[PDB]
Amino acid sequence: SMDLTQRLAGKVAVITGGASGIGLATGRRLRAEGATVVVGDIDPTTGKAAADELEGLFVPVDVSEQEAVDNLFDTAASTFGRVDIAFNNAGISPPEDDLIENTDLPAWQRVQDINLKSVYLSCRAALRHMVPAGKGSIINTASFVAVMGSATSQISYTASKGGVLAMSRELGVQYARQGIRVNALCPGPVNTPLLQELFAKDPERAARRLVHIPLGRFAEPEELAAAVAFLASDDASFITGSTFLVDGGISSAYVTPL
Amino acid sequence: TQRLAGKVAVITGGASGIGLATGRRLRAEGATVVVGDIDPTTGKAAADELEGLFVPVDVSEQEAVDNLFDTAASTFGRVDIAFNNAGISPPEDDLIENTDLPAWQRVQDINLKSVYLSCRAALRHMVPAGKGSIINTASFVAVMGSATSQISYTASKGGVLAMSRELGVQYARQGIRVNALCPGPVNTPLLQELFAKDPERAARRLVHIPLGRFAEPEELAAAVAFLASDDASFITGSTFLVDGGISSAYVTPL
Amino acid sequence: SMDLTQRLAGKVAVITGGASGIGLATGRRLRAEGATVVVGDIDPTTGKAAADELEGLFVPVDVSEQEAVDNLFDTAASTFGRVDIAFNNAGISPPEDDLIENTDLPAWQRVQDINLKSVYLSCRAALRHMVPAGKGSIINTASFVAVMGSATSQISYTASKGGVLAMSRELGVQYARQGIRVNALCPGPVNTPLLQELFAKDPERAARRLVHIPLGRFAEPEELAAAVAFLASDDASFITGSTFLVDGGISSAYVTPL
Amino acid sequence: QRLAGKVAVITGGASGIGLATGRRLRAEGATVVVGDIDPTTGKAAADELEGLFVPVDVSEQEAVDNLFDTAASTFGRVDIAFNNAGISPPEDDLIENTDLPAWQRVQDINLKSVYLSCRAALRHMVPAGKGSIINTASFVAVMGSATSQISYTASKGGVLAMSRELGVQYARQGIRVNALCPGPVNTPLLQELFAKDPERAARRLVHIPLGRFAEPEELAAAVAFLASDDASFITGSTFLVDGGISSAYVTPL
Ligand SMILES: NC(=O)c1ccc[n+]([C@@H]2O[C@H](COP(=O)([O-])OP(=O)(O)OC[C@H]3O[C@@H](n4cnc5c(N)ncnc54)[C@H](O)[C@@H]3O)[C@@H](O)[C@H]2O)c1
Ligand SMILES: NC(=O)c1ccc[n+]([C@@H]2O[C@H](COP(=O)([O-])OP(=O)(O)OC[C@H]3O[C@@H](n4cnc5c(N)ncnc54)[C@H](O)[C@@H]3O)[C@@H](O)[C@H]2O)c1
Ligand SMILES: NC(=O)c1ccc[n+]([C@@H]2O[C@H](COP(=O)([O-])OP(=O)(O)OC[C@H]3O[C@@H](n4cnc5c(N)ncnc54)[C@H](O)[C@@H]3O)[C@@H](O)[C@H]2O)c1
Ligand SMILES: NC(=O)c1ccc[n+]([C@@H]2O[C@H](COP(=O)([O-])OP(=O)(O)OC[C@H]3O[C@@H](n4cnc5c(N)ncnc54)[C@H](O)[C@@H]3O)[C@@H](O)[C@H]2O)c1
Ligand SMILES: [Mg+2]
Ligand SMILES: [Mg+2]
Ligand SMILES: [Mg+2]
Ligand SMILES: [Mg+2]
Ligand SMILES: [Zn+2]
Ligand SMILES: [Zn+2]
Repeated sequence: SMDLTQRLAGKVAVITGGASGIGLATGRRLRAEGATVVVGDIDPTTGKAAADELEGLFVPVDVSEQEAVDNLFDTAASTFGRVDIAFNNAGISPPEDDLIENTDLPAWQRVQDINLKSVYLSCRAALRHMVPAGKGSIINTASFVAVMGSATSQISYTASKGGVLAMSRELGVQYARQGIRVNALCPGPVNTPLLQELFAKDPERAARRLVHIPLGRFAEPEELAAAVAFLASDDASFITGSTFLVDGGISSAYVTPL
Repeated sequence: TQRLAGKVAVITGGASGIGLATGRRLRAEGATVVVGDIDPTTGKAAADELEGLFVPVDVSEQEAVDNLFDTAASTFGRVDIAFNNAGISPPEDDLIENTDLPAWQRVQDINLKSVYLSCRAALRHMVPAGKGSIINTASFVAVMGSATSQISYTASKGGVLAMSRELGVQYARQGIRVNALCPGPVNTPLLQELFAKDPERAARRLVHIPLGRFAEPEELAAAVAFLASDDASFITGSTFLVDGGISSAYVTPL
Repeated sequence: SMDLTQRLAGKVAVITGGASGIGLATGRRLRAEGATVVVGDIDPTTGKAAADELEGLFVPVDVSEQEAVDNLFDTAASTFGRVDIAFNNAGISPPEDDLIENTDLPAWQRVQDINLKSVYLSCRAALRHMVPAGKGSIINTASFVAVMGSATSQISYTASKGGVLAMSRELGVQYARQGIRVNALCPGPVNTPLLQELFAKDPERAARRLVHIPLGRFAEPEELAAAVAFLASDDASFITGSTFLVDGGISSAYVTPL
Repeated sequence: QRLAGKVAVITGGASGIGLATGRRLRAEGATVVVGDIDPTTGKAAADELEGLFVPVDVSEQEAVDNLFDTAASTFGRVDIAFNNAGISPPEDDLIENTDLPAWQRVQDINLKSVYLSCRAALRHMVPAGKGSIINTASFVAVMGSATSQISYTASKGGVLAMSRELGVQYARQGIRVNALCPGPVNTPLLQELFAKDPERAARRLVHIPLGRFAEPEELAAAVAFLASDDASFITGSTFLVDGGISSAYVTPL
């Protein structure tokens, strides 16, 4: 009776950072549930390729720029008449952003611009279309580091995601009687081919992290995709302002199982 | 369709409210539902509607909880999903000043002991299978306190939350996820009528709910289907709040 | 001009489980700040010894019994005039309560009786005195395990402390306009001479726990005593319903420092 | 005597919570360095506390470094840092009505400032092998509101997350880092305003179990606790002093 293949039928979803990682996994999952996907990404090559795969739309965007972000959402609304879903997901974690002791202001500010400012811009743009429409679901990518701190610190990254979480929560409360939901996706660490190789080459480094993850592994991007589809859908109609942790138990755990 | 195709789900308190709505939703995704309930009349009717199995149970008794899961497993071969959901909120459990020991203990027996029994029995079956999803019904009151207190109820749900979290951590490498469903207040035809005849009482609660309304049982059912499924494969030990923004809000929108 | 040796001058404090551990350390600290301490404990030998050291009063009590708990607080109020502070701290962690697979009902229920029912009884009794007096500060001992789960589980203990936390929070909210504050003390693991010897002999068992504690050690009971003195005092006048974590950073930490 | 001899740097120390905290730390024996943007009120606060005023814009790296370097060269060390400077300007409001200059200004003064202040404080505390840092976040880092100041809220969420991480990171170097999260704080201005507009007051107070805003002295008491050895097993804390706000559904009458 319940077919998930039409859960997002006819819904227009904008995804930033959509050409890779959880952004691309999410694009595939929303498309599989019937959504029309607008891929916004800084890379025109991988961006075009993603949109082609999803039978969707590519708009090039630097999410740290107000004009680019407005253009993304405005192009989406002009093309399809509406924006139903916004997955405000673009973010970076560059090597120059590290321990507070060795992280200088250019690194600090660049990460804020691309990770926190971008979410302010993206929410403002999405709301410009969603509010007069009387409906919408916004998912902002924060992180489990918005709730849990680490000795292996990337200090501007951590602050930016804390900012994303608190802003997401407030927006969710603010717009809760205007037909809109806003939620913060807080992923645990996410697996990549590069990490899989690195962890195999350095078991000590891997174990230093895995000992704090009850499930004993990083997330696959498809697992985050499943959560965004849930939040984007009417299955999450009573969920707004959420600290939506998909972290394999990290935030819940003291001593982990063997 | 068929996110839960072939899966066997045991639901306690499955004959009413969230339990019943969840039964319907899991069935719609392909699950076989075993309805465990103290009420044989509504229990049989729910199982008949879901094309499932009704099994009498008193969730406060070890023999009965063990028989519920044993019967589900012997009948269908396995228990994939346990929604340990049965609970009460009797009027004799109220403000701590007026709440006496019989009421205190009855609520602990039915709401907290029951989840220990149900998880112990579910795990007996799930651990050798190497897979399972357990959803325990706590409450948003495990996270938020209220002046309109039912004190044993609140303590029991805090206990459910903490135990759920720990079981989730403990079994995370044995293929079994454990999560605490924490609903906000749930709507009923009765509450809908009461709130209409008494807008002051309604407002006193609704002013703390951003969405401005109680949940529908179907909305909790949607969350349990998510948690029961592989869509939540990286979610365990969760304080899974489905509360319309209650735990997140200071000043609410008009 | 701030002298803490007078912060609780004349205040009457009832401490359950006052003969040992955190309870005893807290008695010393409250007394050092000028309080009159009523030591409620099941053990008359250590109970009397504590009250003698604290220049206070020992009152025998089984905190799992309504009559005994009512007698403890009624005796404190009759003997010293009032109950200003209640530190509802008595609790047990017996070995028969362990992993859920191996934990039978008598152990389950015994821990619920002594750890959770006891806090209901103790709060109900303290409030009988504090409400008419229009003032009071109640501190209930929960645990960091009310917030964080462990694979090394004592399942009834954990449930009991989750129950204590939620009840404390609700009581704190409920009585916030009646001159009373109620807060949950949530200690991390606390050190003992026994534990220090056990960890020295068994570095493996030790590191399995310490790797999740940013401070790198268990708490000393005096550190919890200092938190209770704060919560009992007017220095915590705007703190009620708190999940008051004194846990060396456990609930906050992913990867810990070396 | 709890803070006898300890040197405490307080940004925003010339008014509000910063000033109340200066008085409390002094009353426990601390030496207070008042870092503030206004020299006249700054010197006034320092003179009262028998401390030292250092002029500083906490959004400037060179000025923040000078603040902590001057504290260390004058009194030998920095034992306590209360990184408390922040603003809540009206230009920062609902997200629909908040432009980029307003957004960025609040991030600069509220969040960047805490990164700069922590970097400088830690640089001094690490050699000493001891120190206690208290960063002022807010209860809005934990609870959202429809009456939104969106950059402020974001900045304070950032302050909380960064405080938590630093507290974890430095926990085995004898340093503690904690986030003070105050509820709404009373002022004479607010007090008169809530009298003239009781409907406005009621809209907020119905979410506060204690039924009032905090007095700055109450926050000062919490900072003194965190600054002291009484909080030696507390680090990385979301230290809520919010009258029960983050804990409450239906509030008492
Ligand atoms: N361990 C993790 O990967 C992890 C964990 C938790 C949260 N997150 C967050 O999830 C989001 C994506 O994670 P991911 O693993 O998929 O990373 P990813 O590198 O695989 O994807 C990031 C995408 O964003 C694009 N992008 C980068 N800068 C951009 C800019 N200015 N404008 C527009 N697009 C830009 C990139 O081209 C890239 O396609 C990030 O916000 C990340 O911080 C990641
Ligand atoms: N506002 C809410 O309804 C709300 C909010 C949060 C959490 N919860 C919790 O959700 C769960 C379900 O709530 P609901 O409103 O749907 O309840 P409900 O009263 O509508 O139906 C629950 C079922 O539990 C059955 N039951 C009662 N005692 C039993 C026992 N000893 N053994 C076996 N079955 C028994 C009842 O016969 C009934 O069919 C409960 O645990 C509740 O505490 C409810
Ligand atoms: N690692 C830890 O020690 C730790 C951590 C977090 C929370 N806690 C909790 O802190 C509280 C105190 O812990 P502790 O380590 O200081 O205990 P303790 O064993 O060192 O002291 C025991 C005291 O409690 C008394 N007691 C036991 N049962 C009693 C009963 N029915 N009635 C009256 N008194 C009774 C004992 O006789 C004694 O007076 C407990 O509730 C504990 O669960 C402990
Ligand atoms: N309701 C509240 O007041 C409340 C609640 C929670 C958190 N907070 C936060 O507590 C902290 C202090 O609050 P307050 O009420 O005492 O504010 P306040 O306005 O009374 O004091 C702020 C001080 O900081 C100074 N200052 C401003 N900008 C500066 C700059 N660039 N560089 C150096 N100094 C500067 C000011 O001169 C002033 O003395 C702030 O961070 C605030 O956001 C306030
Ligand atoms: Mg990176
Ligand atoms: Mg009821
Ligand atoms: Mg023990
Ligand atoms: Mg302002
Ligand atoms: Zn850990
Ligand atoms: Zn509220």
